[PDB]
Amino acid sequence: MQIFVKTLTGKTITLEVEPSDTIENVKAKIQDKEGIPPDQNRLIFAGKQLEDGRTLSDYNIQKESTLHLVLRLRGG
Repeated sequence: MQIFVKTLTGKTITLEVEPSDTIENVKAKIQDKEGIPPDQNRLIFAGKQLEDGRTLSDYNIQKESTLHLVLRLRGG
């Protein structure tokens, strides 16, 4: 079970996860392959905003899925 994630730089990531992997783990894995702190970053899938406490199956995320990474800023 691997997934893909599109960063705000336009890069594509590839990671090994499981149907019972929490968003907290999946969001840590992305920091290992790209330099992104847990600031100005939030994981999204098909527009469904994701956060910690839940797992891939709760959010109904299947294998070889492509997720998005987004932020919010008022100083620009």
